[PDB]
Amino acid sequence: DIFDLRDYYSGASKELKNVTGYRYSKGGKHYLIFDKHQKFTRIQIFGKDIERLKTRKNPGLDIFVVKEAENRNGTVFSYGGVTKKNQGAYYDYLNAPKFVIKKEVDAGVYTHVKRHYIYKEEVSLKELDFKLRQYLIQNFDLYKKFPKDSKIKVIMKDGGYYTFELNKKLQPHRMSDVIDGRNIEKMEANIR
Ligand SMILES: CC(=O)N[C@@H]1[C@@H](O[C@@H]2O[C@@H](C)[C@@H](O)[C@@H](O)[C@@H]2O)[C@H](O[C@@H]2O[C@H](CO)[C@H](O)[C@H](O[C@]3(C(=O)O)C[C@H](O)[C@@H](NC(C)=O)[C@H]([C@H](O)[C@H](O)CO)O3)[C@H]2O)[C@@H](CO)O[C@H]1O
Repeated sequence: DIFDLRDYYSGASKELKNVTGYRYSKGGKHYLIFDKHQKFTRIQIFGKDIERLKTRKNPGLDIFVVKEAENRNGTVFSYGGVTKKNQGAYYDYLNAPKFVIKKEVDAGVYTHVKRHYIYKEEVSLKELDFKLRQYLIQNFDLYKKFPKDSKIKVIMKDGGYYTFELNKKLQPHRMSDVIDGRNIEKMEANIR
């Protein structure tokens, strides 16, 4: 339902920094597990990230967590969103691509130009998708109308791009994909 899609992207998320993930696999699924305050978080890993993490112990990770499920032990489950922590040390954002939002209005389309500040060298598609939708829900009335063919496009300096179709959740198998934050040129959204 459209309201479940909205409530997903309006919900809580957290960025965990410099954590050590332990790799394993069960039933043909691949995971990274970590612990904090005597509690576990299990992250499912997808795509070719499955062998970028090919060692048991993986220090120095950043994880973007969106709770998908939680059990009685309080173990939280989330999909993808694992990146390497920054090698640099920064005092402000490292890139500020324009976010060009074309919003349908009465009798036309109105283009708003915003910035989206990037603080990470390696950024997951999961994090960008989630944060950009949440911003559009809060500020540009995303999901107050049915989204139809609405999309977000992230365009890289070399001309490569990534597309987020707004009529459904980001596909789980894409939630491990990572891009270089320094190389994003611009982002576009067309909103109903
Ligand atoms: C069943 C399923 O979940 N399949 C996933 C693919 O999605 C399915 O097929 C596509 C063609 C659409 O019909 C989807 O609705 C459908 O679920 C998924 O394919 C990717 O889908 C997205 C849109 O959802 C998009 O079309 C992808 O194409 C690009 C893009 O615009 O994002 C094309 C770009 O040139 C390419 N960029 C670069 C630099 O290569 C990107 C990039 O590869 C991906 O964005 C990375 O995630 O893709 C289309 O590939 C497929 C791969 O993401 O995952 C399937 O599990």
